[PDB]
Amino acid sequence: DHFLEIDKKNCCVFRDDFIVKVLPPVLGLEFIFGLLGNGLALWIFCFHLKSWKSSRIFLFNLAVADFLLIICLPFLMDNYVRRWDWKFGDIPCRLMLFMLAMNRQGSIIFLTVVAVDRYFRVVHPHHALNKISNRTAAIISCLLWGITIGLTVHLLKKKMPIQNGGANLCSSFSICHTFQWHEAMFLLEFFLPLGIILFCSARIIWSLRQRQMDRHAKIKRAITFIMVVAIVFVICFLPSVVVRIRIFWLLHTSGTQNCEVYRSVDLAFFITLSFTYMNSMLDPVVYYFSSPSFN
Amino acid sequence: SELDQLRQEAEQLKNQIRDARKACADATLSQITNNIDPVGRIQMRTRRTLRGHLAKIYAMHWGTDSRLLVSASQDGKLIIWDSYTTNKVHAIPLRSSWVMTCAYAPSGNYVACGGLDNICSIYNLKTREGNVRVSRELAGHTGYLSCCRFLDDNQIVTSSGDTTCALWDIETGQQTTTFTGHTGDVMSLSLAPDTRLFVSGACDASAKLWDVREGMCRQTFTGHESDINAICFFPNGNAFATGSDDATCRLFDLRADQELMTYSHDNIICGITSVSFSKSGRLLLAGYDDFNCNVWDALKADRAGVLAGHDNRVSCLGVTDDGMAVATGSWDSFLKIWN
Amino acid sequence: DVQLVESGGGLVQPGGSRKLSCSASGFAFSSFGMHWVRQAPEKGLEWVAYISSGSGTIYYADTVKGRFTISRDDPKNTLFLQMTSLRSEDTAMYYCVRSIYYYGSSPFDFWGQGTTLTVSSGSDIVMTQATSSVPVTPGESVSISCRSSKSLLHSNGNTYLYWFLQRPGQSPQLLIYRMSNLASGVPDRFSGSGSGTAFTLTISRLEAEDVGVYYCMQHLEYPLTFGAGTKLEL
Amino acid sequence: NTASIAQARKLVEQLKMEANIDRIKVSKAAADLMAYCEAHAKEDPLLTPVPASENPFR
Amino acid sequence: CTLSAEDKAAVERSKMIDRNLREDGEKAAREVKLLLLGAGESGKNTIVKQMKTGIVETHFTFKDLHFKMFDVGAQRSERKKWIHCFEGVTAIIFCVALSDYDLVLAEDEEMNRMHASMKLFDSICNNKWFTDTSIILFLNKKDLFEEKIKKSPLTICYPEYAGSNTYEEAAAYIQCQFEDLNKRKDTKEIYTHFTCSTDTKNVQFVFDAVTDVIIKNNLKDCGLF
Ligand SMILES: Cc1c(C(=O)N[C@H](C)COc2ccccc2)cnc2c(-c3ccc(C(C)C)cc3)cnn12
Ligand SMILES: CC(C)CCC[C@@H](C)[C@H]1CC[C@H]2[C@@H]3CC=C4C[C@@H](O)CC[C@]4(C)[C@H]3CC[C@]12C
Ligand SMILES: CC(C)CCC[C@@H](C)[C@H]1CC[C@H]2[C@@H]3CC=C4C[C@@H](O)CC[C@]4(C)[C@H]3CC[C@]12C
Ligand SMILES: *[C@@H]1O[C@H](CO)[C@@H](O)[C@H](O)[C@H]1NC(C)=O
Repeated sequence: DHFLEIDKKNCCVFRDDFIVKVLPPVLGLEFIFGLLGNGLALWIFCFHLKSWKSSRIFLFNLAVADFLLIICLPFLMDNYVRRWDWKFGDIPCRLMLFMLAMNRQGSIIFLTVVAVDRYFRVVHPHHALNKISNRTAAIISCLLWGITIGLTVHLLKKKMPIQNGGANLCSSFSICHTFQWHEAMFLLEFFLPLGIILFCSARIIWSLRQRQMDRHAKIKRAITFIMVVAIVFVICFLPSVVVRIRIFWLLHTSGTQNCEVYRSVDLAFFITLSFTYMNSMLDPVVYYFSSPSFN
Repeated sequence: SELDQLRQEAEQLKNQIRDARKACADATLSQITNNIDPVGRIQMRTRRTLRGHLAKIYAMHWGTDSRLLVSASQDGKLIIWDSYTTNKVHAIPLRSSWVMTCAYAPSGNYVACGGLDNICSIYNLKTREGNVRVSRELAGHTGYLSCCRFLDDNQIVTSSGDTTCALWDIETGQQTTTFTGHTGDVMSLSLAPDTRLFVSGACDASAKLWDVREGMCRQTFTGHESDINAICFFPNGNAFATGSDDATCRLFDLRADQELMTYSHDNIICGITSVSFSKSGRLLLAGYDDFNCNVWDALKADRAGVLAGHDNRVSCLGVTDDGMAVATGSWDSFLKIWN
Repeated sequence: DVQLVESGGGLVQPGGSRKLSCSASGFAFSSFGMHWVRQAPEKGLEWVAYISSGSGTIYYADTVKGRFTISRDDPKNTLFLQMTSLRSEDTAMYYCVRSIYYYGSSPFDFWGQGTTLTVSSGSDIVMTQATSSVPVTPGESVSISCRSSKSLLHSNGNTYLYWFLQRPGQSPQLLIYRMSNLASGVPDRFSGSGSGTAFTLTISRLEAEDVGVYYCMQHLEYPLTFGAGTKLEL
Repeated sequence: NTASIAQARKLVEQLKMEANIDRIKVSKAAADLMAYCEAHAKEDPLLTPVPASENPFR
Repeated sequence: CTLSAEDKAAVERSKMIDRNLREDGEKAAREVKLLLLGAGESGKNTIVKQMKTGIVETHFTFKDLHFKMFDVGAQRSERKKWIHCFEGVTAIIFCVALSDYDLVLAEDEEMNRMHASMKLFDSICNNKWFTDTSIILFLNKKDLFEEKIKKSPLTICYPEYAGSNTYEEAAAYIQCQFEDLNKRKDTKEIYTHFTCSTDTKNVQFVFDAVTDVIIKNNLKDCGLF
């Protein structure tokens, strides 16, 4: 029924009506609010700030990644309104998929970089890492962007779309019974930065309360928003990961036979993958517009 | 009681001085300058931005060649700039970084600096070794040294925060002449073009005109309601303008021994850090605490223009000896040249 | 006092390699750009190499470029001239020259005593002196004229003309550094003037202390070229 | 506290020598300052800007 | 471009100066600037000796952190004319002797040294240039205050004091009186430490307060403060 060979691999995909009934409106809201927030934040970074430091450079790069992830949402909406039909062609779908994955991973990378930067700000105040110049931040950011490009350009060498039954399929997340780097990257870009972010946030809170610095109101605000960004990362990237892990378990147990059981987990995976773009929509509010020094 | 009689005599003498000033005034400067054309709007653009200081710039001084600058910041650095090319000619590290003032010798051979160390340090710019070394350190002031001005290569008058101005001999490093009479801390200093007299403004809201070769106060000028921070002669040396914390600039005459005009606006409430005159004396440039320099019609008390573009308090001002440009130093660690 | 002492010279077989040292004392060696200037036994000053402060800029003459190497070690105040493939035209007395560059500076002000090295057996600014040797009566004014192929007046108003006097058995000293500016320690009876390509140097009330060879050098652009040298006799 | 008499004598002497000063009328003061301002108005680059050819800070 | 050889060499010299100024600024940015204040010669000298004429420079290193401590004693001038020079200091170390609560200042009639210290602390803490500057208040000579409070009650200094004549309660009252002069409790915090004649942990207390200030500066640099 739903069986489909993509790269000579036995598997199956779905085109659910609930995709049409859920994905376009939630992605429309995510695009409009994320676009407004990211464009505004980019405006203050580009013009209003006088002399930004390394932390502001990392925040700018996070904003750039979020903005680039947002501006490829209308193509996802266009793919979603017509029930997984791609009417744009070969190269635009590869750009959309590569850019979505690359800016998702880059946004996560720069969230982790901001978390580790704040870790060194609080836990190791006299460390030489807190006084790095703008050139060092530029080099580090360029290396991180290059790491993301190197990990993601594997999507640009894939023949795409898939044209299952006359319907062009523009998706980098297909439930298929072959080990892939893309799924491993999806799980890693949650689990390892989740551990780093949780460790950094917990140590920051423990240090700010062990020195009794939490008595200050602005330190309370900083502690609260560190918890907010950790919770936002968790609630935006955990559900897609647990659904993908459920998909892994189903592939290990049931395999690619009788795909009527994969429909629910596929629908859940895409609904919870919308939360990844919700993270980039909410990132300006919890990162820049909440900063007291931000204009 | 002889003290009461002497206080009464001092009050009578002050009343006589005030009566002489009042009866000597017939027509104010505004009343006679209202019939002359105004200067219009003076628009100046930042021609050069001198970057390289990393703390608040507290003082500047132009060279007599109208091209070389010296600036003092709390970095502990005296930077000498080529204002034409924005080139740093010299960078002089100071023993004490708490510099309040800097001066540039008219010959160009020396620079001076001083501050919270109570010391005027003379630096030899043109040495055979190719470096700038301290010629000597002038000690003897018991308060912070707030202004210094070279008379020649061997004479310099230093204003200080011990309520005392001092004239020094740089060959011997000794106190040639001590100028006393100020009650508050002397904050500013200006030399006459002939360098025979100089005026000093202090924290007692008073400006005093001194004689260099006689070492006595000739005239005392009052009218300010707060501490005078800036002072500068008119280009002919017959008048001077003060700037204080009451957001007003006053113009005083030496020969009339009286205030001629107040340069104030209702929208200005912050203090005045620096006061400078243009080459003709028609324009009075004043640096304020509200981050910009206001150009004043010195003859009409009209705001001729605003020199905005500093993100912090404009601490020091200077017009070149040829009148070509005005340079503004500020607490945002930047110097700007305007034309 | 400011002193530059050269070492390393001597008799060299053709094609050999020798290294010249210039020990600096009495001045801030790090803040000075440093030049090598050689003079052949035919009595002609020729610029060889230049290294800037911080060793960021290095220039060579076209006849020694890629064959000579100039370097400095600022910790011990030594200037080096590593020479390889020495030929017979390299037989000259090499002077180590001290020069600083800022607004109003006086470069080429101090020259070292010089070390003598002996080798056995187009677009440049040509600097011309019409008179090579003229007799002069002491106490009378004399004028030494110099010409340049290119105008030494720059767009910034500086005319980069330098006047050097080299007394017999002595190192050259600077007299005028930019076409009019009297140097330090030289008498006011030396005066320089000119415009564009024509230059002159006037010595009013000449004494026997002024007897020597006078050179005009341009500093408009590298390589720095000297004049042939006007010698005053009697 | 007998040293304050010397300071009072110095103050009254300073006031006496400051009082005996020949003062010109403030109208004459205004006249001389206006005359100096007008006599040097053409040679004031800040008051009357020079063309970009003659401006060293162009 | 359109530059002569001497112009290019002058530009290179200017660039060398720019670099050297940059290493100077980077070295100065890692130093901790401390403004040492107090009413007269009360506890400044013993604090300076524990860590290690116009402004006095004191340099000491603790836990690989260099400290610049500036003593503005013997600067008998208007503070407001030069107190803005220390606007960017890391912290203010205020030294108050605990034993001069009954002493007279000897400069004014019926003048108390403790009240002079309190008014100096009020002027410094509530100064416009020190709105966000933390204060490391040192209450010095607690041994002399221990041994002399039995002979002389604290009520001669504070008439409203109604507590017992014990060192702990009176010291707490004194610290509360000094911290009550802070009208900016929402934007600065005051570190109070009691020092003896020979106290070794004063440098550690200064280091801890400076570390808290550096944490706050790091957080405002990263947008969290
Ligand atoms: C199965 C799988 C895949 C995969 O390729 N699945 C396909 C859809 C194919 O689906 C299958 C399954 C099994 C057998 C056949 C087909 C990718 N990554 C991982 C992980 C992982 C665990 C930790 C980290 C971090 C260090 C923290 C990273 C990755 C663990 N399992 N796993
Ligand atoms: C303060 C700054 C300079 C410190 C930067 C160091 C840390 C935060 C950076 C450097 C290398 C980065 C990692 C590089 C590779 C990956 C794999 C990717 O699939 C998930 C993110 C992750 C795990 C990155 C997380 C952030 C990271 C660990
Ligand atoms: C040095 C001062 C002026 C700040 C300089 C800004 C630097 C540090 C930051 C701000 C914007 C950043 C860029 C933003 C976007 C991209 C596109 C990405 O695909 C490669 C990295 C790159 C090119 C970043 C490199 C680092 C970057 C240029
Ligand atoms: C796909 O299914 C066919 C038919 O059962 C089988 O021969 C082949 O090995 C399978 N390949 C994979 C990768 O599962």
